[PDB]
Amino acid sequence: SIVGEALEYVNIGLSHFLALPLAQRISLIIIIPFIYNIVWQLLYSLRKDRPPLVFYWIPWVGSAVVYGMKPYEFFEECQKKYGDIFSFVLLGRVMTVYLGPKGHEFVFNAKLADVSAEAAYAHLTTPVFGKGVIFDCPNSRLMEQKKFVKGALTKEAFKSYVPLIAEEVYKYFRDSKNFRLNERTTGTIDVMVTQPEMTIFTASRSLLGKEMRAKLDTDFAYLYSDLDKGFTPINFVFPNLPLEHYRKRDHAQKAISGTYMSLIKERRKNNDIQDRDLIDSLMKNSTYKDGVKMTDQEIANLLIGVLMGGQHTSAATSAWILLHLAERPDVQQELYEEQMRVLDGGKKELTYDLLQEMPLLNQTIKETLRMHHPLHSLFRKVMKDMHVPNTSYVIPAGYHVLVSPGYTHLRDEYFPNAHQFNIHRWNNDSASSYSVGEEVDYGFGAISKGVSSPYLPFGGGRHRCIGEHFAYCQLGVLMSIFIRTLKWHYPEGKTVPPPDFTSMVTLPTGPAKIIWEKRNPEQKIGGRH
Ligand code: HEM
Ligand SMILES: OC(Cn1cncn1)(Cn1cncn1)c1ccc(F)cc1F
Repeated sequence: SIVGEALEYVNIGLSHFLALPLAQRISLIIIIPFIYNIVWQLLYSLRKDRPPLVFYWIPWVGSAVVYGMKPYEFFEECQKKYGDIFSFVLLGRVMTVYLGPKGHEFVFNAKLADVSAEAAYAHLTTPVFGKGVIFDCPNSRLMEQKKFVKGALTKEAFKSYVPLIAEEVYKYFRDSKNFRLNERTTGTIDVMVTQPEMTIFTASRSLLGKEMRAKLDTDFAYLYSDLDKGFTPINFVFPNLPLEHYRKRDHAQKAISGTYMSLIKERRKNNDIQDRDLIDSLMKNSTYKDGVKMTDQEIANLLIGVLMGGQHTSAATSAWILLHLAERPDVQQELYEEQMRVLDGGKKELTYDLLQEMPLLNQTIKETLRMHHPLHSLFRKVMKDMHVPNTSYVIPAGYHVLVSPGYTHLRDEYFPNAHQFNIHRWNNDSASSYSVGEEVDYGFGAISKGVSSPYLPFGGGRHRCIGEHFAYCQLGVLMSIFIRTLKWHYPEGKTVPPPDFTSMVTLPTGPAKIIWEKRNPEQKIGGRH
């Protein structure tokens, strides 16, 4: 009974492996992990304390390509094959998707000890925004940061923001090359050019104030563009690569936060701290409950993240509203009549209160946010093994969970004829959102305890959006003026473009052009320029 010879031949075999030709070795260096990956998956399917895992050929890469380009189609296919809970490999990570309202609850309402947002996002956000805020801090700090920000987002603030936002829109109609309404009565625009510009101008003016708005008229504006490039999904895997893209980003964050700190210190020196904007508010109101004060650097960094986030969600959304209305002159017509009745033929000046009496306008935003959730996927890193209720499934620590309310937004089960733009599905239901029951406070105010609504444009739970009322205010003023001022339509043969899912926000694939026309050719916008 000699197996000793077999053991000798193991060693010999190893020895002959090392002396294979470099061509053969390389081949095996490709072959063996390829093979091994496939046997591992088939073995994984045998487990039943794990959700089904989408099969994939290329190791590490996983389903990144199909998920990257068409996430909702990927989700529908996996849903038919596996049901609502399923996993897939994504550039080194395992993602567990839980679709539908039950998925909303499972992730948005997950215990603080179970999952972590900042563990998923810090590598992306922190380089762009700066240190010490949002995801570069414990959740408890984020909770209070949101409370600080919310303090400049009150109804009284909105009343003062509306005339400011209105001024910026009219100034843009007057002075932008894309319009020049005093010189031209019709023209073609790329909505992906005009809306990011209109969004930053209106949000800067209202949230940051006149000084910071004034800066955007100069070469300074280029830094925001640079900083914008740091906010892409590439940084989700490659956050720091010694290339120019990453230096301009880093330089921008320093440069922009430098500018904000400069204003903060100037105001404090001159005792010029009032109730004008978000800067005044954070200067007066940014002490944590343990007594630690946010630094001027942290305040500036928080300003960047808040403005940047709201920039991309809002610009994408106003772009979609215009693009959907471009093929619906019936809806423009209906929106226009509401403007005439509420504002008395346009003789009343637009106020925040009058905005609230424009349900069809507000429903149009609501419906656009249904068909185009700006964030198609939201992530959490799983910090300890989670048991999926009413299943035998366990999501181990190290996995990521992925929730997608935008997907449910497009399901016929919850929204009949979901792929049809219909603002009237929200008749007598024009609120941006609301809790249909019990509430809870995570540190930034009472919000809905349940997150099982099939409509969740602003998420839910501790990470829930706090910019929703600002977004409706901004989008409301913007669309109210667009409607009263212009009609618009598609170039012949053009229709609503498909989403570009490959960016951080699900903006339309551009260029996406519409043709505008003045409702009143002779109308003039006053002021100097
Ligand atoms: C159409 C407009 C917007 C939509 C649809 C939207 C959507 C969302 C969603 C879904 C989340 C939750 C993310 C998650 O659960 O992982 C969120 C969080 C947040 N958003 Fe918004 N947002 C919008 C505009 C804004 C604006 C205008 C601001 C600021 C002025 C803003 C600031 C924030 C903040 C501070 C959070 C908290 C992030 C966290 O706690 O993890 N958003 N938003
Ligand atoms: O939630 C975001 C970050 N994010 C998550 N997936 C993709 N981007 C986006 N966002 C949501 N509303 C507005 N922006 C965010 C949250 C807070 C924030 F300050 C910035 C920021 F980008």
